[PDB]
Amino acid sequence: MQIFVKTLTGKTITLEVEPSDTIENVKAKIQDKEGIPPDQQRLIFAGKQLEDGRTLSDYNIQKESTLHLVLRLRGG
Repeated sequence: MQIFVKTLTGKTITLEVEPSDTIENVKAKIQDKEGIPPDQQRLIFAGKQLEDGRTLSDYNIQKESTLHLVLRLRGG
């Protein structure tokens, strides 16, 4: 399935994934494309901060969903 990731600079990252992929699978795929390490990524679906070992299915994430990408800071 195709999902859509929106970054703070407004970049649209388009990812083929499958619903049983993890949010750490997501973080690795985006690094492959944009050079961002998973450690600095925080990922938000519908106001909710997403946790790494959980699956896209478990969050109710399916095709054509908008997900949002945040950079974690130094102090936080």
